[PDB]
Amino acid sequence: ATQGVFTLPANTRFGVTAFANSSGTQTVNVLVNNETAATFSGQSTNNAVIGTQVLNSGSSGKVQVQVSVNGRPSDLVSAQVILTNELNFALVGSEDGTDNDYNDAVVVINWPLG
Amino acid sequence: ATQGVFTLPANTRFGVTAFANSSGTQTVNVLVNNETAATFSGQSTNNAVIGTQVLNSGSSGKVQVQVSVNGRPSDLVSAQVILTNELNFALVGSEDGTDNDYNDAVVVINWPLG
Amino acid sequence: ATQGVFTLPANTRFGVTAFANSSGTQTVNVLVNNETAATFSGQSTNNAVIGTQVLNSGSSGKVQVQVSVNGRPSDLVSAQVILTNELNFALVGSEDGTDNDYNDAVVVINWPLG
Amino acid sequence: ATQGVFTLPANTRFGVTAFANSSGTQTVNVLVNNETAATFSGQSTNNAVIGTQVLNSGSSGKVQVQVSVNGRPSDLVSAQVILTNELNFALVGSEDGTDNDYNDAVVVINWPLG
Ligand SMILES: C[C@@H]1O[C@@H](O)[C@@H](O)[C@H](O)[C@@H]1O
Ligand SMILES: C[C@@H]1O[C@@H](O)[C@@H](O)[C@H](O)[C@@H]1O
Ligand SMILES: C[C@@H]1O[C@@H](O)[C@@H](O)[C@H](O)[C@@H]1O
Ligand SMILES: C[C@@H]1O[C@@H](O)[C@@H](O)[C@H](O)[C@@H]1O
Ligand SMILES: [Ca+2]
Ligand SMILES: [Ca+2]
Ligand SMILES: [Ca+2]
Ligand SMILES: [Ca+2]
Ligand SMILES: [Ca+2]
Ligand SMILES: [Ca+2]
Ligand SMILES: [Ca+2]
Ligand SMILES: [Ca+2]
Repeated sequence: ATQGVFTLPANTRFGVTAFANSSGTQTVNVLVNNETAATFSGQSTNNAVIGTQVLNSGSSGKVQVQVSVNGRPSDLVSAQVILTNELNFALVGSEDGTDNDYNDAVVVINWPLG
Repeated sequence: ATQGVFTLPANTRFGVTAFANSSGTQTVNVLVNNETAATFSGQSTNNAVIGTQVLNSGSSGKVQVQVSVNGRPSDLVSAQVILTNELNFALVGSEDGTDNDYNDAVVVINWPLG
Repeated sequence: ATQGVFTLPANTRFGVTAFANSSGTQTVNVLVNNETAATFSGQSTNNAVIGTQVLNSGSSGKVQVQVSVNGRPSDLVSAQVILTNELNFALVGSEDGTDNDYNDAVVVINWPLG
Repeated sequence: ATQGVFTLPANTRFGVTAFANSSGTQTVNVLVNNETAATFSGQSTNNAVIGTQVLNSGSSGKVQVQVSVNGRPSDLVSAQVILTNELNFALVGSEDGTDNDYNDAVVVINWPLG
């Protein structure tokens, strides 16, 4: 199944934050309406924040997260959760190796803001 | 129901990260086994990452998030989600006012790390 | 925070299914647009299905689950989860007593159908 | 990532319930410790409950959901959610065709019971 793709309400600000947990340098690309809107890159085995940004979901509301390590695409796992019918989280884990911890880059998208 | 309380794996590192979306200054406390282990604070209406920290869940694994604004506890909402039977997120929203957006402080706990 | 209230896409059919795990008879009301659209009742300590139906979210998309036992509303917990950006679950637990298992009536809403 | 595999607490009763939404007859097998413990089959485009049963997670706690149509495995998507640190749902969708509604068989596992 496709992972790392989310439909947000149109024309809405959202937060995106990425964390790293791997020996490999993580590259996280965030695409809005199929065009790169943010790219984060860093290396940590201690959950360091490697980027945070506020983006607009645009007319389509389509947001996609991709993760790679030195050009090799990581396998993704994702879901969306909504609390009290108001607070949205789109969550992504990724695996760059063999241990299947899926934390090598972790990406959290949240909306609405403000 | 009780909200903002999670049973983590014992003795395990976790990340805790807080975001602010309110006119009021947020104060987020993270309790491990009922003692304060981290405190974050800030004021943003654009999802500022007012704190992020790596903590250990301790012998009991009990982790609790509390949020206050203007010296008054915020109402909390929370859930935990597990992806691919391994990757965990404990999610908290909080409301300091009347609009019930529940994003005034948002807290994400993630494990495993490394 | 309010629980058991979900905004579905408008005019979209959904499944609703209730399970019982309690000494007491559970009465589950499912509201669409703030009117009762279905009512299920039964008693089980073995997770019996006490009702299942297809309903339409209608023009507002507003769906609410209420649970009563022994003449009083049960305390509710809920969340929505979306898998592969396609499959939606709105999930409700409820507590009629003191043990806080929150399974006394469990309600699962899923969409889309067909 | 692997989907449809969950680790439950050992020696614990859980509910498993399957719904169908497809022109094809769905076959759902629920494995506990790698042995089939329940099987449901049926065709519906109206979210019929093609089966619901109480199982025991046994010594291993390992529960796997498999979905097929006439022996051809469907593609799975899954996650687990925990409400109020107590109430657990393991969720599975499946896709037997090309439209990616992922509702062709939907399986919900819930615990605790009673
Ligand atoms: C230090 C290790 O680095 C890579 O091998 C990751 O895939 C592992 O999960 C671990 O983080
Ligand atoms: C700017 C406003 O500040 C407080 O009133 C919050 O409770 C509102 O949600 C909004 O963020
Ligand atoms: C058999 C018992 O019945 C009621 O007391 C429920 O609140 C309990 O959770 C348990 O199901
Ligand atoms: C009626 C159709 O039957 C199969 O083609 C399913 O894959 C479709 O999702 C739809 O349910
Ligand atoms: Ca890894
Ligand atoms: Ca890792
Ligand atoms: Ca607010
Ligand atoms: Ca706010
Ligand atoms: Ca109870
Ligand atoms: Ca009960
Ligand atoms: Ca399908
Ligand atoms: Ca279908």
